[PDB]
Amino acid sequence: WGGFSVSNPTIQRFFALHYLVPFIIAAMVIMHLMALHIHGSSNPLGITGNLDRIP
Amino acid sequence: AEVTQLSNGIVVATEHNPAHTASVGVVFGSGAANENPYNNGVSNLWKNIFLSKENSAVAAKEGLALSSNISRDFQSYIVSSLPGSTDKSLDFLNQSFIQQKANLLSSSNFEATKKSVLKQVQDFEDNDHPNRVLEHLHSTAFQNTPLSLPTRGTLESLENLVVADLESFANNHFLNSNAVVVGTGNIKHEDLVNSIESKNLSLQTGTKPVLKKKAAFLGSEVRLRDDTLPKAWISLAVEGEPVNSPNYFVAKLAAQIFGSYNAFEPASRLQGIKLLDNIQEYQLCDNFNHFSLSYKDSGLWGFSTATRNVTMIDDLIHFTLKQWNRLTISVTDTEVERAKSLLKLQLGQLYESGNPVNDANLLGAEVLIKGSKLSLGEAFKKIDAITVKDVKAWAGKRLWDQDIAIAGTGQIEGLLDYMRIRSDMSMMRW
Ligand code: HEM
Repeated sequence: WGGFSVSNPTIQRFFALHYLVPFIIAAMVIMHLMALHIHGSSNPLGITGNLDRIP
Repeated sequence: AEVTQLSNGIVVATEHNPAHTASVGVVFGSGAANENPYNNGVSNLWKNIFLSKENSAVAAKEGLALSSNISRDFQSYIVSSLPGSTDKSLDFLNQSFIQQKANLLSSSNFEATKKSVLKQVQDFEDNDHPNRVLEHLHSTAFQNTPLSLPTRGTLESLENLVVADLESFANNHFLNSNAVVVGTGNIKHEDLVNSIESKNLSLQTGTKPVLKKKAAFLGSEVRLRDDTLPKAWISLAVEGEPVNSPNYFVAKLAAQIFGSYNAFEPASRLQGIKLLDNIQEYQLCDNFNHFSLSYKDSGLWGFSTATRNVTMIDDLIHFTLKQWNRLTISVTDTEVERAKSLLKLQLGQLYESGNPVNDANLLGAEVLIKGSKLSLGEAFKKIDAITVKDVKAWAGKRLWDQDIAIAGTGQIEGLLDYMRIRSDMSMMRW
């Protein structure tokens, strides 16, 4: 809170934090796509996709 | 350099030059393009009994040599003599195509020949991957249409073929109005045409063949993936030119611009071909060769290639098709000029080899379609007259944003989808 209750300190730091975290989410999305890339997508049959890929 | 063709009751065509031997043969205006899906391989079978041990020994006693060739538009049966025996070749032709054309089809001869074209066509499919691929190219490019039938026939139409199928075909296509008798070597026109008008007897004159439905190009692909083969072999083409197209020579020249290549021949790596700068850096292939195949109704313009670089097939295809894009937009004077000179050289080496059996096949096929042969010197006049503007107008019609046909076998996992290949038939512009 930065004090006794939810007040000015609170809302000013919550804006600053609201601006920051979207960029951390962006970095986590890149890490998400990195792990996706080494194994590729799955498919609705649940079996290997290796025998028939298209770009 | 001669072209003497005159029609008596039959049509007789000759081209004589003092060489050594003489070749005589009949060339019929019907080939594998005239067969069905179901009697496919009947012409190849005809060829193979004509060269059977029985018929071939009867010719070798007389000192005669036998040769035959099955194509798409036509078909040829040829005997080579030693040039004074130009009469004893015509004896063997008629003793076969009137007398023995009921004795060649004996039960034991047919079964031993059918067994030999079966081991023959099977061996082809098992091992000859470049021609196998090129044959399947015609198959998909011209599907459900006369040009799609392979010349050797298929294993399944072959093993179900009987003596009556040979007969029915021979009775519909080995006619007089579908024939030309051809003589090459050194023998005169009047030396042969008199030995022909010596004996009369027409045999089935007045009978026409059977008409059909016209050949058409369909953009498509057949992919014969086989991961156990050590290479990938691919062929790729657009609809090219029929013989007796105005652009017959423009097409052939365009193919010479990109030419053919062999990575292991030092000289080949040095040719004046811009594509070679791209493909040699990572060695994108062992070989390629461009072609302009022309038939009666249609043709194929494209290239074939073989490669062990199985993870970069997409760069092979991409660089090759970017080069072809250039023909519409940026091909240079000196590329055209280089192609003229090399087209002449190769067209020369074809039309004037020291082998009359090739001369007969080239003469025969030509006169069957246009009723005459264009002389080598007449071709050079046409070749020299081609401008950059001609090639561009041709490519803009045949190459630019046009459908393609693809075939391949071996390790072709890296050959991308159709639409990716097809998108490269042009470029983005403002
Ligand atoms: C901002 C959030 C996210 C982004 C931009 C994102 C993006 C992607 C992309 C582009 C794919 C491939 C295409 C697809 O399958 O839809 C993917 C796959 C996948 N994602 Fe996400 N993702 C996000 C959040 C999540 C969350 C919240 C979960 C699970 C708790 C998740 C689980 C997965 C899984 C398991 C796959 C693989 C699916 C498969 O191939 O069967 N993702 N994601």
